[PDB]
Amino acid sequence: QDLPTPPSVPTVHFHYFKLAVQPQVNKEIRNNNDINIDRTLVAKQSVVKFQLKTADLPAGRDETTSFVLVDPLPSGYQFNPEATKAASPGFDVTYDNATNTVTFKATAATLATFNADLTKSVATIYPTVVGQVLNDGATYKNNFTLTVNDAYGIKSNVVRVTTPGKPNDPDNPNNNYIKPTKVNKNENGVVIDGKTVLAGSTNYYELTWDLDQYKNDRSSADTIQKGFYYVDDYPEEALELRQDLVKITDANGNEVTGVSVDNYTNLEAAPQEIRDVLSKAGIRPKGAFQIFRADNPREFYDTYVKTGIDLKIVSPMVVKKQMGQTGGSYENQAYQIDFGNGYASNIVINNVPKINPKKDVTNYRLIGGIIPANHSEELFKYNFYDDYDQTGDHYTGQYKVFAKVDITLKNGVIIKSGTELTQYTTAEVDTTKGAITIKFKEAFLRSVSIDSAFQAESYIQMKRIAVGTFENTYINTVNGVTYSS
Amino acid sequence: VGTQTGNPATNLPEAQGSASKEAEQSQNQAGETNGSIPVEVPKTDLDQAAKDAKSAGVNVVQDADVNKGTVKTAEEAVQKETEIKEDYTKQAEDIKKTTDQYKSDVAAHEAEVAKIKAKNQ
Ligand SMILES: [Ca+2]
Ligand SMILES: [Ca+2]
Ligand SMILES: [Mg+2]
Ligand SMILES: [Mg+2]
Repeated sequence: QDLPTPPSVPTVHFHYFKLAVQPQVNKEIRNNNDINIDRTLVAKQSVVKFQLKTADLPAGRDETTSFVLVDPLPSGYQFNPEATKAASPGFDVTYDNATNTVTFKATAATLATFNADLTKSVATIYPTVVGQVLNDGATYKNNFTLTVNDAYGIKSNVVRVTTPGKPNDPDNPNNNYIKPTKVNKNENGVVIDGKTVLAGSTNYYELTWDLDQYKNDRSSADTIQKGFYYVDDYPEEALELRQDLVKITDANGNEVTGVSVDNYTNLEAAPQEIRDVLSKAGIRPKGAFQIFRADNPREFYDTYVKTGIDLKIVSPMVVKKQMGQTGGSYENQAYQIDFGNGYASNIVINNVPKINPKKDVTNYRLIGGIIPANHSEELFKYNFYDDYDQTGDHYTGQYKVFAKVDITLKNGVIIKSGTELTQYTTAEVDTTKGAITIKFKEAFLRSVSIDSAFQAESYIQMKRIAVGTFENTYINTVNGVTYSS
Repeated sequence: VGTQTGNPATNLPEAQGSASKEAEQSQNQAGETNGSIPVEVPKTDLDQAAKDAKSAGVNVVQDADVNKGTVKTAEEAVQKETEIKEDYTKQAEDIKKTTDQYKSDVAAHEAEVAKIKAKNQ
């Protein structure tokens, strides 16, 4: 008998698997209160924080031998090494000034944490770049590179934030330029920039606090606490304040509260807080100035700033009588100071005419002062006052008054130079005192165009009733101011 | 004043400068990756089963490593690692089944051979 055949030798197969992991990263951008500000808006000088985060390292990994984060930072973002180090325990921090790049390397300690249990996934830790944004109208973008064991590398998402002062901002549709405005207006609201302004007239300066670009701002509380001020550096050599007439309204036409007003003879007279604010804003007023202050920065911010609601300040200022004696120009300029950041308004210039009445003999001829063309305010008073000896000279009761320039009325009527104007005047005579006042009727003076020059002269008929010398004094009053001689 | 940005700033008036070449390149490459972190699942049970198979006279062939590829999260990796462990466990059981069946067939064969030999004796 033959033997059975042995069982066939069988074959088996086996194989191993390969597997690998690419942990994700995420760069976050936050304000100084750790509020997410990606694609929003924060004030110039805001602390901006960059958190360079990494997803969990996987179970079954090899030991991690290096864990490195490299962050090329944005231009205008000022790196803070000490705050960054303080915010980034577990990392060694280094910085390249040439390329504005910060590098974080996990310390041996941090790696030991990552390496403690290779059989389970482990959460990473993250560094935080701390710095400040230094420019108006700027967009600060940022991402970073993670490299693990010099064998795995990945670049993060790009985060950003923008500062106010940039038009066509796709993240912030209300963003535009920060441009405080100053305009000079008369009592009827006509713009009088560049015009002649008579001594005793009021400049109803109008100041715009330009807040619209700040709408939906996401600045931190420390930044907001730097407050909100408005400065009018007024020409104190020419003007006196009528601070009692100040009015502050918002862009919806509502009265503003919580804004106080003060004025100071100079910086040195001002409190320390104001000197500090002005210093930090780079503003040095010349001599005297007026300052408007948000009493409660938080409330002001919530009410007008984050809402983008402009304010309008009316600050009336009167031309001193002395300016009518000297003549001269004066300039006004304002500043808004938001979150400690100053911005200068345009400058507004006006000039004051030197009014020069003259006395002549032909009849005393009292030549009135000239109101130049292109002046800013209605004429309401134009008087001739003559104090005569009466010893002396005897008033007959006859006087006449004439136009000395072509006078244009509000309806385009012209009174030609030389035209008698006596009918538009009255006269008060004190023969015992030896004084006479010739007054133009107010309604007539107010009918004169503010574009028009104005001038008149009086002839006062005198019979001499004595011998010797009789000093004669003639004073011309124009609106609120007297002018001698 | 105001010539740098259009905002008449009286402090910190400078415009933001050009981005560094480093930031531009890094941002243009957002999301890009190089390499990966390899992860391992222990093979010792599978190796022991193949060794035992060889020792029993079974023919053993190792096939090429199967590349499961790359995953983006630790949680996916843990899932795939579990699949691998389960695959190793099944591979090992199959090998072990074959080896036991071989050992039994061989035992049975020799027993028969002993009967036949005793007859021919
Ligand atoms: Ca604006
Ligand atoms: Ca001043
Ligand atoms: Mg500024
Ligand atoms: Mg002015």
